[PDB]
Amino acid sequence: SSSLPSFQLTNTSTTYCTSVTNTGIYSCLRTTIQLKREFSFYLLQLYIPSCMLVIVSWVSFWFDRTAIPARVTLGVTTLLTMTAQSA
Amino acid sequence: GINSQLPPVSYIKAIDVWIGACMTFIFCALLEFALVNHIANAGTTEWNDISKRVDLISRALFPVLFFVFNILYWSRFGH
Ligand SMILES: CC[C@H](C)[C@H]1O[C@]2(CC[C@@H]1C)C[C@@H]1C[C@@H](C/C=C(\C)[C@@H](O[C@H]3C[C@H](OC)[C@@H](O[C@H]4C[C@H](OC)[C@@H](O)[C@H](C)O4)[C@H](C)O3)[C@@H](C)/C=C/C=C3\CO[C@@H]4[C@H](O)C(C)=C[C@@H](C(=O)O1)[C@]34O)O2
Ligand SMILES: *[C@@H]1O[C@H](CO)[C@@H](O)[C@H](O)[C@H]1NC(C)=O
Ligand SMILES: CCCCCCCCCCC
Ligand SMILES: CCCCCCCC
Repeated sequence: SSSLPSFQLTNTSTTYCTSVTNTGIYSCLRTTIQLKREFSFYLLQLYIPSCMLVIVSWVSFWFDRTAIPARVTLGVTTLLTMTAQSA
Repeated sequence: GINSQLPPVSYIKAIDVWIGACMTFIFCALLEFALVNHIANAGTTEWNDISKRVDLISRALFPVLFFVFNILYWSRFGH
C-alpha cells in the first residue's frame, strides 16, 4: 500500500473462473483486488481551483455597470482558464 | 506545471500550502479592487475617502502580511 500512492487497496477476493472453450473445459482461478481512487489530489487540483475560479467570476457583480471592460476581462478569463483546466 | 510531474497522493504537500497561499494573496488583491471601486463610485464623499484609505492600507498590509507568511512558511518547512 506504501508503493501504491494514488489508490487504496480496499478489498480482495479469491474466486474461480473455470470456463468451457472449444478445445475443452479448463480450470481457472481468479484473484481480485479493489482499488479506490485517492480524492485529495482531485480536491486540490480540480474542485478547489474551479470553485476559486467560479467565485472570481462573481466579484464582477460588484463593479459598477459602467466599467464593463473589467467585468468582461474577469468572466472571459475565468472561462478560458476553466477550459484549459478541463483539457 | 509542478503538479504534473507528481503522483496523486492522499496528503497535503508543503508545495500545496505555498501555491495556495500565494494564490490567496492575488485573489484578495482582486477582491480589494472590487471593494475599492465599489465604495468609490458611491455618491457621498464619506465612502470616497474610505476608498482611498483602503489602498493606502493595502500598499503596506499586503507586503507585510506576505512577508509574515514567508517567515512562518519557511520556518515550518525549511527545517
Ligand atoms: C479555499 C478555496 C477557495 C475557493 C479559495 O481559493 C483560494 C483563493 C480564493 C478562495 C477564497 C485559492 C486556492 C487556495 C485557497 C487557500 C487554501 C490554502 C491556503 C490551503 O488550503 C486550506 C483549506 C483546506 O481545506 C479546503 C485545508 O485543508 C484541510 C481541510 C480539507 O478538507 C476540507 C482536508 O483535505 C485537509 C487535510 O485539511 C488546508 C489545511 O488549508 C492550501 C492547502 C491550498 C492549496 C491550494 C492549491 C495548491 O495548488 C492547487 C492547484 O494547483 C491550483 C492551480 C490552485 C490552487 C488553489 O485553488 O488556490 C490549489 O488548489 O484560496
Ligand atoms: C470488497 O468488499 C465488499 C463488501 O464485502 C464487496 O461488496 C466487494 O465486492 C469486495 N470487492 C472485491 C473485489 O472483493
Ligand atoms: C504610509 C503608507 C506607506 C506604504 C509603503 C508601501 C511599501 C510597499 C513596498 C512593497 C515591496
Ligand atoms: C495562508 C493564506 C494566507 C492568505 C493571506 C491573505 C492576505 C491578504
